[PDB]
Amino acid sequence: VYLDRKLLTLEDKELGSGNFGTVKKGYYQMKKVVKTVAVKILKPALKDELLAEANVMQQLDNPYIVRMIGICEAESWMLVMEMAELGPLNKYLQQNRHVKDKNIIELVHQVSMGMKYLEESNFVHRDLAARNVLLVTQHYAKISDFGLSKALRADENYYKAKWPVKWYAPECINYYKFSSKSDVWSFGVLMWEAFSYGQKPYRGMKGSEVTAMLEKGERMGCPAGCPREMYDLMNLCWTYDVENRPGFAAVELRLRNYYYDVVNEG
Amino acid sequence: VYLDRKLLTLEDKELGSGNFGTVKKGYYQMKKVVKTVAVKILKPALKDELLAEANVMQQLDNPYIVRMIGICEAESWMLVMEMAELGPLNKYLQQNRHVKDKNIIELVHQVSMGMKYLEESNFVHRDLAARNVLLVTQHYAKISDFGLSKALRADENYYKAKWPVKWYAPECINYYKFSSKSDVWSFGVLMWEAFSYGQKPYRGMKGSEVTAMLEKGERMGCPAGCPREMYDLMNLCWTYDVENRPGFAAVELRLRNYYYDVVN
Ligand SMILES: Cc1n[nH]c2cc(Nc3nc(NC4CC4)c4occc4n3)ccc12
Ligand SMILES: Cc1n[nH]c2cc(Nc3nc(NC4CC4)c4occc4n3)ccc12
Repeated sequence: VYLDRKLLTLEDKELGSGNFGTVKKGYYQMKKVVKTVAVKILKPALKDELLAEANVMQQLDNPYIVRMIGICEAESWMLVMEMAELGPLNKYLQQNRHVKDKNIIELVHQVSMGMKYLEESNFVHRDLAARNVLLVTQHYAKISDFGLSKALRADENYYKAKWPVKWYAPECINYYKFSSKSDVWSFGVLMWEAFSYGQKPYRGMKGSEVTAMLEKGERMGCPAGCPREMYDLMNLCWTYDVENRPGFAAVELRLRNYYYDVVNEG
Repeated sequence: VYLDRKLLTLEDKELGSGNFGTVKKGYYQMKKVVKTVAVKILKPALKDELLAEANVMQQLDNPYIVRMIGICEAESWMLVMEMAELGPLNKYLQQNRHVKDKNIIELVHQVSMGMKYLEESNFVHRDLAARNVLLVTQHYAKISDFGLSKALRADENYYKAKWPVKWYAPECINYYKFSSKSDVWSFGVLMWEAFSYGQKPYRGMKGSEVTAMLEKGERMGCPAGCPREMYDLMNLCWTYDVENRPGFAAVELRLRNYYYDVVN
């Protein structure tokens, strides 16, 4: 997967930014056509981190997960990925509030599908948020940003450790253990964010304030006009006890079963 | 607006046809000379359908837009326009592969100027394609077939709905929202055809196949010998998100500057 710089064509304008560098829009002269590509460009460990993300990606093959097109060594380092034409879900739901509840369920259910694959493949996302969910169409979501993501060992159930504490489960805070159940906590916080329309979780609260709230059995409320059955599920995602918290299999099922009704019985 | 049939002389051979009727070539006793005219002749609602086309035309005065001379209520209804001596760009370019890159740029830049006028006047062409661009000279093009064109209200940015999918933008296919931004998508499809020398876009594919190809982030490739910068510009037109897509002012500004350099 070492792409040819002659085929790649960049848009001299960014759609991303970060410690890594800039993410510019591009066009890659594919098999017979031209595929629009998102391209992470390195401005060290930044090259090891980008080779990590490139490895976590090359393995994962799922519709609801950003597919990678390949690496491209040229004037700089290029991580070539399948472009999500509409952008990050938090910034998209802020701008478009006419996005009906049904459209929102369909999108979070697509995240629960991609996450269920990540679970089955033995991968921890570790940064699963509204920001890191990008849109192909208004009705097609892909899970992005695999920089904190970790491939698990065959005999291992969890990983043991920058600090997205608002998306983090209590065992990540307290004991640094991350598993697919910790991503189920993040998914809860992500599900909240969408129904809120990109409103930031635990608005104004500091990291320890969030930790203290969750230890008191306190949770974020039901965003305005969110279907009760979705808030029901958020709190289920938000179970303090890791052993009793559902897996993505059971979460995606609850989203699938709800959606199946919603479209037909509504 | 109401032409004397005493001044209108019609030929036998047609320049086109449709459900509307025939497009006979004609001559019109004008000022002190004779103007060559293209005449749309009805074969019901089609009358108020062709009156809609005559109305869009009456309002538009720009060199790169097929001027209307007037109407004629004689044998059958006649819509009298200014003759495009060489005809449709696709057929012209299919039948002329000697036409150089500098020549095609100049013609698509001319389409882009007439389109910048139309955008500024708050009209949506809705049928922009190589076939609806007619050549007056191998160096003077005109936007025609204002059949699908609509005139937006002073407060609306778009229009909400024959259906040339292969030219339509995704927001049109999905939600039926035509605007000058949707005409930029079609403009990009026009720009492709012209460098393809009249080759039909997305050959063999059905409407849904095209739609699926677009959502997959795939676009038509670079036609053979097409200046890279003109291919870079098609992809700009071919922006999925309408908000991030260039307008006609932005499209003309890129063609004007390229051509400014290319000729000089
Ligand atoms: C309006 C707007 N802002 N940003 C955008 C980013 C995109 N598309 C996109 N962006 C990536 N990286 C960027 C940091 C997000 C991607 O990475 C993998 C796929 C992918 N697709 C589209 C629109 C916007
Ligand atoms: C060789 C050849 N074939 N067709 C031609 C059409 C023209 N000129 C023309 N044609 C119109 N309508 C035609 C259906 C396209 C026009 O409508 C308004 C103006 C106008 N000027 C010239 C040559 C040819």
